[PDB]
Parts: sequence; structure tokens; C-alpha cells
Amino acid sequence: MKTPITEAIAAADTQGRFLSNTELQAVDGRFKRAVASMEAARALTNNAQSLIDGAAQAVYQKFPYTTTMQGSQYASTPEGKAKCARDIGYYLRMITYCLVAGGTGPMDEYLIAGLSEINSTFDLSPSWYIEALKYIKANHGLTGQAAVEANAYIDYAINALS
Amino acid sequence: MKTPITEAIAAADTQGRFLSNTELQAVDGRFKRAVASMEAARALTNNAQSLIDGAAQAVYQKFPYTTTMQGSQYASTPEGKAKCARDIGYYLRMITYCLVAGGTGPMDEYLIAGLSEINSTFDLSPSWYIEALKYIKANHGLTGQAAVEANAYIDYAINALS
Amino acid sequence: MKTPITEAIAAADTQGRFLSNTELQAVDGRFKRAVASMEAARALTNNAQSLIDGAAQAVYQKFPYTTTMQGSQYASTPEGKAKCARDIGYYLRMITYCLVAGGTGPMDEYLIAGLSEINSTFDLSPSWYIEALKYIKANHGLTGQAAVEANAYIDYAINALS
Amino acid sequence: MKTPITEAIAAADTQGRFLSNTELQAVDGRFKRAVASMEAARALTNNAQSLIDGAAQAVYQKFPYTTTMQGSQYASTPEGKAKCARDIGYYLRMITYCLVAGGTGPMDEYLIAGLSEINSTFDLSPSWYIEALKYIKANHGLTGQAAVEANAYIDYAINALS
Amino acid sequence: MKTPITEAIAAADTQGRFLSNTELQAVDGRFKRAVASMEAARALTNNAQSLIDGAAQAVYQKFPYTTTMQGSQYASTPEGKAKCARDIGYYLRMITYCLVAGGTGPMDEYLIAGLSEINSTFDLSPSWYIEALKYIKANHGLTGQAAVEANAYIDYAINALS
Amino acid sequence: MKTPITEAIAAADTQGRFLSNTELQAVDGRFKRAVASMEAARALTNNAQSLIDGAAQAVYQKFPYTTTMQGSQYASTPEGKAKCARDIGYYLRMITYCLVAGGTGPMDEYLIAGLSEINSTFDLSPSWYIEALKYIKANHGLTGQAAVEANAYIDYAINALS
Amino acid sequence: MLDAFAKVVAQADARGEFLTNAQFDALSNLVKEGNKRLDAVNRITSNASTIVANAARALFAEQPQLIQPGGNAYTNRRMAACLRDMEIILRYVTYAILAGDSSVLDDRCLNGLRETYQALGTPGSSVAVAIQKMKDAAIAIANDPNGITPGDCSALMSEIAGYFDRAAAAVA
Amino acid sequence: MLDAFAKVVAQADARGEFLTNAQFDALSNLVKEGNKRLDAVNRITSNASTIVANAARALFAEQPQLIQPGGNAYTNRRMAACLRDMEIILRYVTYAILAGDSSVLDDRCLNGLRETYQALGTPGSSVAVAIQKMKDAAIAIANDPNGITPGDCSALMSEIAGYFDRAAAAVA
Amino acid sequence: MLDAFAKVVAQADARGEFLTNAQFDALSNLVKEGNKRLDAVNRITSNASTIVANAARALFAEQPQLIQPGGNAYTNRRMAACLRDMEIILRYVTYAILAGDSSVLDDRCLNGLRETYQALGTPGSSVAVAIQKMKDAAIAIANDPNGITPGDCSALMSEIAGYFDRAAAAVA
Amino acid sequence: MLDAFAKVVAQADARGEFLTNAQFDALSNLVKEGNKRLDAVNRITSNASTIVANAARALFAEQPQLIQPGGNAYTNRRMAACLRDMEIILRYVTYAILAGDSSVLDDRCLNGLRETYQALGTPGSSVAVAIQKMKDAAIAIANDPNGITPGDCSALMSEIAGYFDRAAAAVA
Amino acid sequence: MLDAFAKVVAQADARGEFLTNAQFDALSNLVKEGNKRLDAVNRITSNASTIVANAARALFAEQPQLIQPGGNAYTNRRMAACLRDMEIILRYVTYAILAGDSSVLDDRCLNGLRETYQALGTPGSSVAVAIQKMKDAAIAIANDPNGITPGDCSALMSEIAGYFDRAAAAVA
Amino acid sequence: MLDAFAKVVAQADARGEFLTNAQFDALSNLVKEGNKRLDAVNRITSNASTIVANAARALFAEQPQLIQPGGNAYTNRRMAACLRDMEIILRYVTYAILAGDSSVLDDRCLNGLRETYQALGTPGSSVAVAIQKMKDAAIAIANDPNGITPGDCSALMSEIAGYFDRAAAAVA
Ligand SMILES: *[C@H](C)[C@H]1/C(=C/c2[nH]c(/C=C3N=C(/C=C4\NC(=O)C(CC)=C4C)C(C)=C\3CCC(=O)O)c(CCC(=O)O)c2C)NC(=O)[C@@H]1C
Repeated sequence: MKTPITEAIAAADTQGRFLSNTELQAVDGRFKRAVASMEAARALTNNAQSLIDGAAQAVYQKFPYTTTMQGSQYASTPEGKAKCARDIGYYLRMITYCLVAGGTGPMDEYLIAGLSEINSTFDLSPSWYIEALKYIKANHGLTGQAAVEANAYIDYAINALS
Repeated sequence: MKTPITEAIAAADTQGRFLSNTELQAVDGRFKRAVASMEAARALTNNAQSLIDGAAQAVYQKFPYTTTMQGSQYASTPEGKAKCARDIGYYLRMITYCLVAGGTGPMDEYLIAGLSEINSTFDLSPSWYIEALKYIKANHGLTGQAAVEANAYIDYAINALS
Repeated sequence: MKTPITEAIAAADTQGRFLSNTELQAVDGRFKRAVASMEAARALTNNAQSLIDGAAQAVYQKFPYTTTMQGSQYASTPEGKAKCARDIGYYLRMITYCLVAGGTGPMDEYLIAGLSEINSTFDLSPSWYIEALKYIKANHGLTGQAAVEANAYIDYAINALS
Repeated sequence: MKTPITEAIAAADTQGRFLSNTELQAVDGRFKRAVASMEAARALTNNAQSLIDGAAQAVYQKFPYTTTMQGSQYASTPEGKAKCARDIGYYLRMITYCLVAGGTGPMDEYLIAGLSEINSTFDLSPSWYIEALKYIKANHGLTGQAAVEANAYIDYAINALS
Repeated sequence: MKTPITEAIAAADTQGRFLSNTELQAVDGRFKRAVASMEAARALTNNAQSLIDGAAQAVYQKFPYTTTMQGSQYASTPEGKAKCARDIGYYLRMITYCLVAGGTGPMDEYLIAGLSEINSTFDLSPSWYIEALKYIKANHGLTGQAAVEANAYIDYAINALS
Repeated sequence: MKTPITEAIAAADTQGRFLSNTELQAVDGRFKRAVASMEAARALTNNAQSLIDGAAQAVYQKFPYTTTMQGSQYASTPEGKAKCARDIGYYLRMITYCLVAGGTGPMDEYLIAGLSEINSTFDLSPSWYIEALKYIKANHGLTGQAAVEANAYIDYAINALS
Repeated sequence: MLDAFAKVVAQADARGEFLTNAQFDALSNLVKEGNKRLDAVNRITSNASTIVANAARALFAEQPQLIQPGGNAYTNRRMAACLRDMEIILRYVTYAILAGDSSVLDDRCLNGLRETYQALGTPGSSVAVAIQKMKDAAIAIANDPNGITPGDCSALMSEIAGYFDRAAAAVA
Repeated sequence: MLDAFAKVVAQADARGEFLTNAQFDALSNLVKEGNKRLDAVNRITSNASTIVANAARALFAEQPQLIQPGGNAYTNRRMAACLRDMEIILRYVTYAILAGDSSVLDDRCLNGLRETYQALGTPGSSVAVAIQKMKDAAIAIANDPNGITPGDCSALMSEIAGYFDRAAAAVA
Repeated sequence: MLDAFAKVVAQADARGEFLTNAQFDALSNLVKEGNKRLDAVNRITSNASTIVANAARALFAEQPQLIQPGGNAYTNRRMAACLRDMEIILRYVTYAILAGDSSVLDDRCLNGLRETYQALGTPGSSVAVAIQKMKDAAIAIANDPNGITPGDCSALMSEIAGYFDRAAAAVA
Repeated sequence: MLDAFAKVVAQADARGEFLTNAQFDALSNLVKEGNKRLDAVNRITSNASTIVANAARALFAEQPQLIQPGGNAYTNRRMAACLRDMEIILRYVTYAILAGDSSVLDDRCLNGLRETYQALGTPGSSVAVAIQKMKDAAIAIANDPNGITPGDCSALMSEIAGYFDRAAAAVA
Repeated sequence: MLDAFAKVVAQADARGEFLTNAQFDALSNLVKEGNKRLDAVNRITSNASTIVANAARALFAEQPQLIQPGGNAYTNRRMAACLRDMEIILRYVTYAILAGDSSVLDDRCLNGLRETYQALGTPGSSVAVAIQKMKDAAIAIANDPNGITPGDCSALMSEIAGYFDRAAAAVA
Repeated sequence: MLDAFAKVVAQADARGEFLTNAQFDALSNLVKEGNKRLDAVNRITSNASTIVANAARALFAEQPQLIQPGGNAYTNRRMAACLRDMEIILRYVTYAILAGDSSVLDDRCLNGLRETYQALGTPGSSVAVAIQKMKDAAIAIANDPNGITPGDCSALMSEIAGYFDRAAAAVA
């Protein structure tokens, strides 16, 4: 899994070398940035339910047809709505993992790999999730470097969907 | 050249990706550690001549035969002594470059690559330089993280010679 | 370009062999199936404008938001509508090329290669084109093997979008 | 084994794709050419003994020394004559297999692979078999496309021996 | 070209090493065996015309049809006879080159490479040349190690034709 | 193991060929050079103890500090002296093996492979062994080609240490 | 690989005999049934995506534990892998239909698959259920009486079911 | 590569237009002439070895300096190489006949061949003579009135000569 | 490659000298400006997709001949290639921003690109227009006063424009 | 591989849950102990050569049969191989110290090593003795009170010993 | 691999000793017998083709079921493979004769061959018969008193038979 | 490559003639001079390291600008490269001495070296000086009258100088 630490180790192991000061500085950067990351992770976790509930509705408002059109890919039934809220919770949970891990590894491994194939096979529109992520970015209520941290991964998800 | 920044970029370029938060944290670690590194670099540079003069003599004291034995590989002539002081100045200068660059790249590129071949071809004993480096480590007069920084590269050189 | 003939030649050239009876039978199959293919190609070409006009509207009817929602990716402006009709004409033209060539080569080279990247970059929904293609399949008015030929490539496009 | 069908499948499997119309036309060409091929196969099979007996003697007539010269590679003994008739029957049987299979696969796999090594190791002259094959081509008594089919494989054998 | 010397050098160059005693002994073996080789080369060269004339006739005697059968591949015309004597002279000349060079290199490069393709394309029987070579081996009139040297290359040719 | 024979075989096996005259001459060179090699091997073996004792002392005389300086890498203790005499006996024994084998294989396999790593890890100076080898070369008391043989491998060792 | 034609040839060669009249007659019939065979391949191929997608949705609705956190189909990477496998199996099954012989299926697909799924931790019996669902969808599409020249094309439908069951048994 | 069909398609695509009636009619005619085309390919292919061998013998009888010690075709290795080239050129020419377009010939064979022969020291003009001899043999075999359904198949013979001349000019 | 730090080191080594006070002071300032630099890289990177997409739409609206049948950006394969190139150039530009040196841009991206576009037939001047559009979008995003600690971060904006102009000149 | 952070994340994902307060608190503590961890890695790394060399000398002085003619460490090639292995094991142990998790050690180093030594004929129990000697040297160097800010850094020393014992048990 | 010389050296090294007089004397004798050894290798090598061909004909005349349709040597591809194997075994046997040691035979040829033949379905005992026939032909050729300096060269003939029997036992 | 023997053979083959008496006599003389040739190769090879080292020291003492910061031989990597080249040239020169022909030198070493040094920025004329120094050392070692059977071995010394001058001219 991609983290500042595993990247440090992989780079050293590829050259069959012992870790150097070059690698250890990187890790220190990771430990120091942790304060703001853990701050963003906890906050998103505490307000998870409301961010998810608010994010789901923002999508239904932006794309009104997702609630009326017939088809299992739509949130026009109780199941569809449950699937949609579940997916959005998946995105949010992934972002707290990235914050906690200090890298995109969790999101890359559990969500982004195979993302295009899934949205294509099940006819799920990327613009739906992008709107959910934009809602979370605008309403997480974080400031300073904690916001910079959260936004970094939110935008990473958005770009992966673009 | 190996630095925290070029390592960040190379890693991103190898995956054909844009720099991520993972890479940017590493660089921040590099910028924050710079204060202590620049401190060690300046100090070594200011006291360069005395460290070199003191280091050369410590070698002659540890290995008395290097001043009496005949052979161009020895410091038993004015030229040999000039060559030895030049070499020691090379090691020290390399260490200030590593401190300034934030990585072993300078030392790796200008000194360590081909090191064994040279000492073998010209019959120069590694234990001579190791003793010079031990002298510099004991007498650079640095404290705190500035000393930790200087020592890290000094020991990197020593291990390369071992 | 992938055709029954270039496939015959490539296969022979890869084994560095002269064409054999195995390859020549394949080509004869291609010449005999041509009658029905040319029949489907001409018919689609003659009725191109109405199939395109009818196909565009079927999409707007299936997905009403494509005509009202704001955004350059939608057909909610005169330009959007022109872009949509142009795209649909592209799909139809490609299908007549496949019929005429006797293979998917034209569609593979001019339309399917890079298809996912485009729909993703410009936020164009695959289900839009699938609906246009379903309209063309239901209204081309072909029968017998001529219909079997047209349908084969129409469904090839649909699967490429799925 | 090389047949119009296995070639169709291999080509599709190499591109990891589903069979396309391109491949299915080829197979239809194979099914339609079968009528003439099966016609040639049955006829050669029914007249196998006389074609073989006549072919063997044509060789002995063209190359009279094969019946008088001493050496196990020659048909100057009862065993040699039995070996020769057996070999010729092998060539004929292979040709009916190619006709039935719709490709050179049978001949390629059971006879042509290793052909040069065998004729070289056992000192068997290729011109002997070429003459046997020319006899079969001139006396199989087939007409139309049935003859075109038989001749195609007969000449394939001849070229393999050239 | 394959000789005891070029083999010595190639082996050393492949390991990027300087020639060793291992390689120099091999060359000395080559210089010492030269006396018998040069003896065989000169003798074959001096008696070239009669060996060739005698060898050609031995072939015509062993295979009487080569003088009566029609076909450009046969020696049934003045040109065919000239071609045959030329070919036999080629084999003999090659053998003196191998003796002089101390290895099969000359024969490998000028005659054996492409040998099967030629005899196959022009319908020339290997057993014809083998008989010519057997005649030369039986009538070169060499004894001792000079004969052992000549025979070694003669048999090398024969095996290449087998 | 590298010998004139294994080199002959390897070269033939790499080309998947039978041994040729080219290879057999090399081996004969090896058998003929054996007389002088076996002469040098026996002589060195008979005078092993004195050559080793004399060689060890020549080193202590050339490099007087090896007997006074503290450190396990030096011969300043009974153990160090035992280690040094053992090492020198190793070099001599290796040279008799090379003479007996007709190649550098024994020395390459048992001593030269990993040589630099060892002298570097245990801080053993190559110039120490070179001096021991120079003593052996000057005092083995061999003449003619027997001396040429011994010297060849002695110098091979020296160059490996340079 | 071998099609139904090379299958008979290889059997005859092993015995060193020309083909018998019965064998020639049997082969001519396969040729006469070629149109139906090509229709079945074209129809299944044309509906490849829906067959796989509908079977996947049905499987996950019946066996929800496969997509729950931890499940073998959880995460998009594993979900994609699972959809790829269903498509791959369907692909090799159509090859076998065209060839009229199952060797290409066994050889390049089924052989060693069970071992592959056990090493991964993938529930083979669930894969078998997915295969079975595609079977029923493929056959209903291939044997659909609409839009095609009427005729008995049922023996072929049994042959097709055979291949699907063959694959389902290799993973189960 | 492109056959005569993909050639028209690629021209139409570059202009963004459906095919015109004239174009459809032209394409249907190529299809109607397919039997003759397949006969020419089968006949030349069936006599591949003799065409090459007879042309080689004729070339060497006219230009004996090519096989004299030193000549570019002296030694079996060089002789084999020369025969291989004649066979290779004949091979690519038959591909072009089947495709009804010369791109496969130019692309995978002729392009860069002249430069190849100059670097080697191979006389291109002599290669051209060999090609010309194969041409006359190939055409006399393909257009032989014996054993085939009578009919005018001469326009195709001009097309075939064109390819040979095309190759002869690329090495000459 | 070289960052702004290894650049000074390599210059000093070539002269065989320790660093001077002026050089140490200059290097310390780069370090003090590191926060701004990281903000610019993060902001441009975070808006990578929109920057490329918006620039592509603008280019094609101004130069419609690039997407008309025949145009260099016609067909999805060529369109995809063109979008990939814009993303690639933007990627290497951000690398140069982080490194504070343009060598990584010249070395792994710009060097030999002009020749590449000429061989293909790609209009370099149109590529330059696309690059220029991304520049204006990247800079407006990086230097946006909203949501960040106030301060003069304009010298860096000139450095960033420099890299974009550098790439635009290499293809133009 | 996994560090101590990705370890918790992977456990949470498998259960499909956000992190709990206890987990967040545990993770924050690892971060607060980061300085000590980096000191231990830097100190062991800085003395890499002596640790390996001193352990090798000690091993061979206790087990002289390993360097006697025939012994597994006899000849420079085998001696070099043995020193390389000690350095390699030490290398992977420092990786595990930095990661705070032993997976990188097990995965890329320990896994399959025992089998490797048995196939070669290398005495695993002697390797274990070498590992143990490096352990005592590494820990005495890492936990040396001289030249560092005073503080309890003993829990980390137990973690470090754990990795060494882990490697010693995998070869023993 | 090892020849008879490196064999003694490797045994001495394992014990850490110089060679003894007995060993030097034994080695000098091998050298004195070198001429006979080279004659045997040259003679067998010179008759390589006939030895293999004659043994193949004899085998197939005694065991006709090997070339009957179905037999393991039926079809030219399998026949060629079988002739190649006989030549390969003969080749490695001559290597062993030259080396005076059988390691090159065991190592690069015999080792794992039995398993290879069982996997294929090749009758090892029939291979053994072919090997035995080559043995009798090789020895009668090598030890032929005609055209060579008279002398006892029989111990070498027993050594040669040993290698053949060694190979025959490895496949049988 | 070609030795002095294959050189004559290749010349004769190009003319299609057996060797003449003059040629046989010339070749026999090369054989009679073989001992001297082997002595020169063995002696130069035995002193390979000192020849290269002494020439390197002399070069750098005369041309100190080559090892001054910036110089082409500054830094251990470049110094090592320079020593490697001197050893490589010496190696190929000894090959040519053994072969009695310079083709192996020109072919695998000298050819394209000048271009290589210009691209790098390496002063070819300085390389030439190093080569010249090795020449004088190699010849004084090879032609040293001590410890060898007396005799005129001077023509060979001119041949050896020729190769060195040949290499010096190719880089100069
Ligand atoms: C079985 C699945 C169903 C069925 C089949 C059926 N098909 C035909 C006839 C034809 N099918 C084709 C189709 C193709 N030929 C091809 O070469 C290709 C690949 C490019 C395809 C897809 C053709 C050409 C024919 C013949 C012409 C026609 O349409 O009739 C038949 C009739 C066979 C006959 O003539 O005796 C039948 C019965 N029919 C069903 O009801 C099943 C559901």
C-alpha cells in the first residue's frame, strides 16, 4: 500500500540499499504533517452520517432524474437509494483512510483500481460521485492545513473520476 | 542526482502520475530538515582548512608508515602530502554538498561511484580515509540535529569505504 | 485495418508463408457475404438523414435532461444539439464502413480506439449513444441477412460502449 | 491443428476478443467450400488403392535405379517396395485429411514437420515423392472445384518437398 | 571465421578478459598440429586435378543415371558435367582451407551454411557428394597424422551432408 | 571449472555441435604443456613449507607495521600470524591446482571470486598478498617452461589483486 | 486446439486409416447445420455485455455476502476481476460452440482454474452459479424464435448447455 | 495494411462522407471479379517453387559472374539468401494480388530494400531481372487457359504485372 | 535531473569549491519560500483534469479545423492522444515547479518533441496555443487569493509562467 | 507491504468501518514516538558495516569449522555470500523498524529462506547465531545514552529485538 | 562441469591439501594416454551420422510398433525428435569421453531425462535399446585396429562402454 | 574476426583458387615464429595492471588539467572509466598480437571510438598519449632479454608497435 513510509522503503529496497537520510527526512515530513491529517480524519469520521446524507441529496438535486428514471442503476427505488448512500459512505471512508495513512494508497487499492470498469459495467455516471465529493469538500467545515489535507484527497478522487 | 525532490519526482514520473500529497509531504520534510543541514554545511565550510589539516595529521599518526615508506601511493614526499590533503578536502567538500542537497546524491555521483576501482588501481588504503573521516566527525564541533546531519553523511562515506 | 482479407494476409505473413487454401476460403466467405453487406450499407446510406434525425430525438426522449440541463456536454443549446447529431452521424457512417469493409476495422480504428477516454474527458454518457444505436437497429427497415449484417455491427458498437 | 475454424478462434483469442463478423464470415466460407472438398476426399478415398499402386509404379518408371540399386533406402527388395507403397499411402491419406479438415493442418502436423530431417537421415530423395504426387494429380479423375481442391493440397505437398 | 585462434579470442572477449594460459595452450596445440595439416593441404593441392577427375567418375559409376537422365540437375550434358566437376573442386578446395586454417570455419562459412537449401532448391542429391568425398578419402594417399587431419575434415563434410 | 577441456566442451555444447578438430587440437596443446605444468606443480608442492615461511616473512619485512599495529586484521598476535601463514598457503595451494588443471579455474572459483569483498570487509591489504606472491615467484627455483608456467598463474593472482 | 473436423481426422490418423463412409456422412451433417451454429454464436456474442451484467447483478442480489466489506467481490479491483472472469468464461464457451468441440475451453480456460480459485480464496461454487445464470440467458437469446428462419435448432441448444455445465463443473 | 475495400473507406472517412453510388458500384464489381482473383493467387502459389527455381537458373545462366568466386551469389550462404529474397518478393506480390492493393508490398517488403541492397553490395539491377523473369512465369501460369472456366481475366493480368514492375523498380 | 539545490552543488563541484556565503543565503531563501511552492503545486495538481479539459474545449472552439474529418484531432484515437499530450506537458511542468529547475521538463518532455510533431504531421503552433491556455488557467488557480494565508507569492508566478512559455516555445 | 498505519486501515476496511477513537489515539502515539524510531534507524544504519563485520568475526571464532576447508564459509565466494546475507538480513530488519510492522521482513526476506538454506547445505542454526550477535550490537548502538536527548526509548528496543528474533527463528 | 583433472583438484581442495605423489602420478598417466583418448573421440565423431542412422534402422526393424500409426515414432515430427535424441545422447557421451569424467553427461543430459520421457509417453526401455546399439557401433569404430598405431587401448574401451551403459540406465 | 591464417584463406576463396607454394611457405613461417608470439602475449598480459597504472600516472602528471575539478578525468566515476578504457585498448591489442591480424582490434574496439569520445567530450589526443605510453611499456616488457631463450624477436616488436600506433591514430 502506497504511504510515505512504504515508498521510502520500496525506493531503498529497489536499489538494494539501506535507508538513507534522504528517505528518513521524507518520513519525518510524514510524521509532522500527521497532526493536520489526523485532525481532518477525526472530523470527517465524527460528521460522517450528516456529510453522507447531505452529499446524497446534493446529487439528487443536481441530477433530478436519478430519483425518477426507471432502471437498477438509478436511485428511483429504496434499494437504489440504499446503494447510493452506501457508495458515498465508501468514498468518505476511503478519504479518512488516506488521511490516516498519509497517502493515496487506500483509495488507490480499494476504490480507484477498477473504477472505470465498474461505472461502465453497471452504468453508473462518474459525474454523480464528483458532485457528492464536491458537496463533502464544501461542507466538511475544516480550516487551515486540515482543510488542505482533506481537499487534497477529495480532489484526488474527483480527478480519478475525470 | 539523488535528492528528496528528485526522488519525489522520479517516483511520480515512473508511475506516469502527477505528484501526490505523498510526495509533497516528503519534500516538506526536506525543507524542515534544511535548517539543521544548512547549519552543519556552513560550519564545516567555515572550518574547512583546520578540519582538513587536522584530519591529514590524524591519518599520519594512526598510520606512521604513510610518511616514511617509499612509493607514489604514500605521503612520504611533498607531492604525496599534497595529494593526501587534496583527497581529504574532496571528502569534506562532498559532505557539505550532501548537507546542502539534502541527500547522498553528490557523494554518490562524484566520489562513491568508482571508489573501489580507484583505491585498488592506485593502491590507496580505505582505512586511511576512514580515519580522516573519524577525525572530522569527532572534531567538527557541531551539536544537536546539526551534528546528527553531519554525522549521517560522514558515516555514509565510512560505510562506503567499508 | 481489420478486414477478412488483411486478417488472411497478416496470418500468412506472420508465419512467413504463402497464402494457403485455408486463407483463400476465408476470403471467398467474405466475397459471398458481401451481397448482404452491400445491401445493408446502401440502405443505411440512403436513409442516413432520417435515421440520424430519428435517433437523436429518441435519445432526447429517453433522457429528457440532456435538453434542459446546463453544461456544454448537454444538448441544451443549438451547439450541443449540432454536436449530438454530428456524433450520431459519425456512428452511422462508421457502420456503413464496417459493412463495406467486411469487418470491424473501420469502427475499431476511427471510433472505438480511445472511446472511453473521450466520453470520460468530455463527460459524455455511453448510455446516450447506446440508445441512439438501439433506435437505428429497430428502424433501419432491413430484413434477412442484410439485417443480420447491420445488427452485427450495431451490437458491436453497443458492446464497445458497455 | 490449422483449420479455418481454429485460425478464426486463435486470431480472436490472441486479441482476447469475442469472435466477430470478420471471423464468422471466414467460417461460412469454409462451410460452403466443404461441398467440393468432401467430394474430392471421398473420391480419393474410394480409389486409394489404385492411385497408390499407379503412383508407386510411376516413380519406378521415372527413376529406374530405385528398383535395381542396392541399399535399404531403395525399393530393390520386397521390404523396400512395401516401405515405398506405405509412404505413398501416407501422402494420399494426409491429403484426404486436409480436404476433410479444410486446411493444411493435418499435413503440416503429421507429415511436413520434420520432413527434411527424415529424407536426409534415411537418404530418401524428395524427387521420388514429387513424382508420386504428380501422378496422383494427373490421375485422380476429379473435375471442377473438386479438382481445384485436391490439386491445392497436392501442390502444397510438392512445394514442401521443393 | 572459426579457427583455434579466433575461438581462443572470442572466448576471452566474451568474458571481457585478457587471454589466459588456458587460451594460449590451445593455440600452441594449433601450432604443433600445423605440421601435419600443412602436409595434408599441400598434398591435396598438388594432386587436386586427378583427385577431382577421379572423384567425379566414381560418382558417375556409383550413380549411372546421373549421366543418362534428362534434367539440368544431372551430368547428362557437357554443362552438367562441368557443373559437377566444379562443385567437386569446390569441396576439395574447402578442405585445404580447413587444413590451412586449423578449423572448420572455411567450410562452415563458404559451403555448409545454406547447403541443405541449395541441394533442395536445385534438386542435387547429397549422396552424390558423399560418394565424391569417400573417393577423395580413399585416394589422397596420405599416411600418419597427415591422413588423420585430411580425413577429419572430409568426414566433417560427409556428416554435414548426412 | 575453467580448464582447456571444459572450455573445449562448453564451446561445442553452446553450438550444440559435436567436438571438432578445432577443439581436439586445443586439448592436445593442453596435454603437451602438461609436462612443464606438472613439473612446476610438484616442485612447488615439495617446497611448500619453506616458500610459505619465506613468503610470510618477506611481507613482514616489506610492511613492518603488520607485526606491530594493533587490530585483528594485523599479524601482531599469534593468531594473526597463523591467519597470515594460512592465507599464504591458500594462495600457493591454489597455484598448484591451476598448474595441475591447466587453467585458472581453481583459482577463479576458490579464491578470486569474492576476493575484493573479503579484503574490504576484513580490512586486508592486497599489497600484502602481492608481496607474498612476488617472493614465491622469485624463489620457487624453477627454470625453462616450468618457470613460465608457474609465473603465469602467480602473475594472474597478482593482477587479480591489482 | 481441435474443431469437430480435426477431431475425426486425429482419430483416423492414430489408427492409420482413410475415413469411412459413416464418418464422411457424419461430417457432412455438421456442415449442413453450420448456419444454425453461426446464428447461435452471433446472437450470444451480440448480447455479451448484458448476459454478463445481468448474471452479475443476479448473483450479487442472491449472495450479498460477496460484496459486503471483506467479501471476495468487495472493492472495485476485485469486482472488476470477477466481471472479467465471467466475460472470459463466456468468451471461451462461444469459441467451443463455433468449433463444435470443447478442447479450446478445457485447454485455455477451464484447466487449472479450480486450483487458481482455491489459491486466491475465491468461492468456486459461487462462480458456478454465475456461469449457470449466463447459460440460461445465452440459450434463451440463441434459441429465440423471433427474427430468424424457423426450424429445429434444439440439438445445438443441448450442445451449448453442455459446454456451460462443463465450465460450471470445473470451478465448482 | 489496406485491401481495395479499406482503401475506399479510408478515403471517404478523411472527407467525412458516406459512400456514393459510383463507389458502391465500383466495389460490387471487385466482388464480382473475386473468383478470377482467387484463381490467380491459387495458381501462382501452387507453382511457387518452380517459378523461383526456373528464374534463378535463368538469371545465373545469363549473368554467370554472379556465381563465380567472389560474385554476390557465390557460396551456399549467399546463394540461399538470394533464393530466399526471390521467394519473399514473390510472396508479397501474391499478398498484393489478393488484397487488390499494393500497400502490403510497399510497406513490408519494397520500402527500404534498395538501401538494403546497396549497403550489402548486392546488384539491384540483377535482382530486377530475377523479378522480371518470375513475372513472365507467374502470369503465364495464372492466365493459362487450360483447366479453368473460360472468360476474360486480362485486366487482372495487367494489375498483376503492375505489382511485379513495382517491385522491380524499387530495387533497380 | 537537478532541482534548484543540486544545480548550485554541480556548479560548485565543477569549480572544485566549497559554497560561498552568498550561495548559502540564496539557498536558504528558496527553503523559506517552500510553502508557497508546495501550495502552487498542490493547487494546480488538484485541478489537473479541468485545466486540461477546459483548454481542449477552448482550443477546438477557436480552431475547429482540428476536429473536422481529416483534422489531426479527428477520430477518438487522435483526440485521446491529443488530450494525453496536454496532460503530459502539464505533468512535467508541475515537476519543474516543485524542483525549482526546468531540467526535468527539457530532458524528459520537451527535448525532441518538435521533431516528433513534425514527423506525425501535428501542428506544433496549435499545441502551443493549448499550452498557453493551460498556463493562464494554472496560474489563476495557483495564485487565487481565496482559501489561503495572504502574502506575496508573485515571483513564483513568473517562474511558473516561464516554464509554460518554455514548453510552448519548444513545440511552436 | 504495510507500515503500522496501513495495517490499521486494512483491518478497518475488511470490516467496512471508520476508525474508532481508540484507534485514532493509538495511531497518534506512534507519531509522537517517531523521533525515537528515526534515531534507532539512523544509528543502526550508520554502523551497518561494523555490526556485520564484528558479528562475522565472532561467529567464525566460535564456530571455526565454518571456515575450515570444506566448511560452508570456505573459499572467498562462499565467504562473500555469507557476509552478503548478514547485511541483507540487517537491511530488512531496519526496514521493519522504520515501518513499525514486520511484513516487509517476512515478505521479501524471511519467507522461503529456511528452504533456501537447506537446499544449499547452509547451517541455518549458525545463521541464527550470526543474527543474534547483530541483534545485541544493533540494540547497544541504538539505545546508547551518549550523544542524544535523554528519555525512555525502551519499548522500541523490545520491538527491535522482536524483529531480530523473528528472523533468527525463520532460519533456525 | 569437471574433467578428470578438476575432479582431483576439487577433492583436494575440499580437504585443504596439496596433491600427493600418488595423485600426481595418476594424473601424469591420464596425460600419457591422451593420444588414445583423442583417437576414440575423433573416430566416433567422424562416424556420428552412420552410428545414429544404423541404430535407428535396427531399432525400428526389431520394434516395428514404434513406427506404426499411433506409435511414439510415427509422423515425421516424432521420428525427427527421436533421431535428434539419439544424436544428442551420442554427443554428450563423446564429451564425457574427452573429459574422462561423466559429470557433463549426467548434468546436461541424463539428469531429468527419465521424467521427461514418462511425461511424454516415450518408452524409455526402447530408448535404452537404441543407446545400446550405438554403443556397440561406437566401440567397434573407436577400437578398430585398421589405420592406426598398434597398441593396447582397451581400458579406454571399458570406460567408453561405461558411459553408454550409464545413459542407458538413466532412461531405462 | 580473422587471424593471419583465415586472412589468406579468405583472399584465396575470393579468387576461387587453391593456395600457391609461396603462400604455403609464408604460412609455415608464421607457425615457426609462434613461440615468440606466445611469449610476447604472455609477458604483456602478465604485466597488464602495471602497464595501465604506470601509463595513467604518467599521463596525469604531464596533463594535470585532466584531473583538476571539471577535468574529464575528475571524480572517481570518470577516473574509473578512463582506466577501464586504457585496459580495454590494451586487451584488444593483445588479441591482435595473438591473431597476427588487426581486424579484431578495428572491428570490436577502434571502430567508432573517435565518434564516441567526441560525443562525450573526451580529449582523444590525450587518450592517444596514454596509448603511446602503454606501447613503450608493453614492448620493453615483451622484448626484455632476461629470463628467455635468446634470439631475434624484433620483427614481431615492429608488428606490435604497429597495432598500438593503429589504436592511437583511431582516437587521435
Ligand atoms: C437456432 C439458433 C435458431 C434457428 C436457426 C436457423 N438459421 C438458419 C439459416 C441461416 N442462418 C444464417 C446466419 C449466418 N450465416 C453466416 O455465414 C453468418 C456469419 C456471418 C451468420 C450469422 C444464414 C445465412 C442462413 C441461411 C439463409 C436463411 O436465412 O435462411 C436456418 C435455416 C436453415 C435452412 O435453410 O435449412 C435455421 C433453422 N432457427 C430457429 O428457430 C432457432 C431459434
